[PDB]
Amino acid sequence: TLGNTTSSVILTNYMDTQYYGEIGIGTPPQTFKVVFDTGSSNVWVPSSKCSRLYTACVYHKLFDASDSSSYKHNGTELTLRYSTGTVSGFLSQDIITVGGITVTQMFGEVTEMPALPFMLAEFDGVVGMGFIEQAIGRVTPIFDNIISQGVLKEDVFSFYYNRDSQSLGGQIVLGGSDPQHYEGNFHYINLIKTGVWQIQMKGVSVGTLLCEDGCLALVDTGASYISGSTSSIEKLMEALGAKKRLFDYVVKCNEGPTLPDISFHLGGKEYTLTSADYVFQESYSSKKLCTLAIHAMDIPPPTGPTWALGATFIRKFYTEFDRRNNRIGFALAR
Ligand SMILES: *[C@@H]1O[C@H](CO)[C@@H](O)[C@H](O)[C@H]1NC(C)=O
Repeated sequence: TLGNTTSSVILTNYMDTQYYGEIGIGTPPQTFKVVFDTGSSNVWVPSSKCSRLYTACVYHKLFDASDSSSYKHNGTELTLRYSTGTVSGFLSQDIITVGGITVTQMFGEVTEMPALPFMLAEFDGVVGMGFIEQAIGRVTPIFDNIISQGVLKEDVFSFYYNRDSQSLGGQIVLGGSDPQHYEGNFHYINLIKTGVWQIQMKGVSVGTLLCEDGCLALVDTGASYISGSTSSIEKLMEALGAKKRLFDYVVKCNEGPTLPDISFHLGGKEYTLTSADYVFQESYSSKKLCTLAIHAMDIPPPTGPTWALGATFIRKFYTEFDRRNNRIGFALAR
């Protein structure tokens, strides 16, 4: 079942690492800054029931069930595990607005929210855009719920991530794509399987050094960076002349623009990033260090080992997520 509505969510670009939009939960709406994340499937926001001893709950918007006349209790415990951290809490049901679409949605009220990393979040919560199969507690994801309404023109959603300074930080179209933010044709790659926004990758090139037998690529709107496995990144970085630090790889800022192209071989086409697309050029000095927007992340089975194509990739390539045809479309962003 399909309608005729298309709907956009305006996103704020925080330091090229966090892309978030506004959603409203409850009656009247309590507003939250949320990351729309294709790598997970649960909605959560911090709870008023979160102990103030969690400092992250002091520094973020808290959902207060006691102020919502449309709240429906459930209370089942849930733990959501991400790459960079974990949240715990319980399930609740309420009205959620996103792009002027209202859905009754089960979501997590988070009562346990670690200061690292959640103090470093501009956003309050997460809206998972993954499939029900990856949803913790088998809770229906928000998009599946929007699909049930039969209002969207297509069973698709699209991401645009900008660079950044008083302009559009990003955009999610629910029900289509926006031609004003892409050019040329979409080139589609089918998913490995329905359930995960993951596709076959045929190779990674520096300047084909890596993934020469084929590997996996998670198209992850909630990942800031392009990530590969530890040994894959170690080899990638050796070729770039980049040195390892605790959380990132750095190159000396001067040698930044001279860094080779990195190409990802997806569904026939070759998706190339220049150094400008993956280096945080904050200086041109030899005596300063510059961070690369490519990280090591060992994603566990059964999803892993896999590469993750995050904001670094999506900035260059406007991404359409097709649920009806179980594929991902890429076009040149503008
Ligand atoms: C929570 O939701 C599940 C599944 O919809 C349901 O079976 C259960 O009874 C609910 N629990 C409470 C306490 O509302």
